[PDB]
Amino acid sequence: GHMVMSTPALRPYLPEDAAVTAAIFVASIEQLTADDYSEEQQEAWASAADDEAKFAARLSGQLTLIATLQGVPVGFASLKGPDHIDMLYVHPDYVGRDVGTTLIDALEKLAGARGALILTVDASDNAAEFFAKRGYVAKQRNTVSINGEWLANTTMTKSL
Ligand SMILES: CC(=O)SCCNC(=O)CCNC(=O)[C@H](O)C(C)(C)COP(=O)(O)OP(=O)(O)OC[C@H]1O[C@@H](n2cnc3c(N)ncnc32)[C@H](O)[C@@H]1OP(=O)(O)O
Repeated sequence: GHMVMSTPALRPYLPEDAAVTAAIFVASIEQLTADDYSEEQQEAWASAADDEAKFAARLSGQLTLIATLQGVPVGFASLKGPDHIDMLYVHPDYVGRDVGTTLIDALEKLAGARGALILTVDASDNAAEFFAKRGYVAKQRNTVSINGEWLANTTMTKSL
């Protein structure tokens, strides 16, 4: 037997959500990535929320959904263009609750409804297994340069 999770509510990202989104993003990175990323890597990755206008522009100019529980934002994800999973960040206090899964299902429905046949994500090493269990297949190991740091990830694709 297994526990049955509730599905969180999802709503589009609003300009007023700028700060809570940046807060979920940095807390998710700090607290959930230690086994695959060193102190300095995590700091460069998180530092993206530093440029507030540009962090908010990336969100507002993409298809960005916010997961809520009791109306409190606990996670968000972002589709870029037709077929890129650009962002997936669940607050560290709310992981293991099918928030990530709910968010990603919404992005795949949204992307299918836009023509896309092959969804793609550059998955962080800690989220690699998560994506693989949902039919994403590792295609290419990469390094990304972020704020003067190098961080590994893997391009993984899913047929819709
Ligand atoms: C492009 C990008 O943005 S990639 C970068 C991705 N982001 C990050 O790495 C930031 C740090 N990480 C995170 O924020 C999160 O760990 C995420 C986003 C990867 C996933 O968020 P979560 O809400 O924990 O995902 P969710 O709960 O749907 O599933 C995670 C696991 O918990 C499990 N789970 C869910 N509910 C339960 C439960 N009641 N009992 C046991 N296990 C459970 C799922 O089976 C799943 O297993 P898997 O890892 O084998 O797939």
